[PDB]
Amino acid sequence: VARGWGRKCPLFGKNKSR
Repeated sequence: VARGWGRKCPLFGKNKSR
């Protein structure tokens, strides 16, 4: 999930960061 994850930890948003 990003809508509730990347919003807080974007620089660490595995979705994209990883």
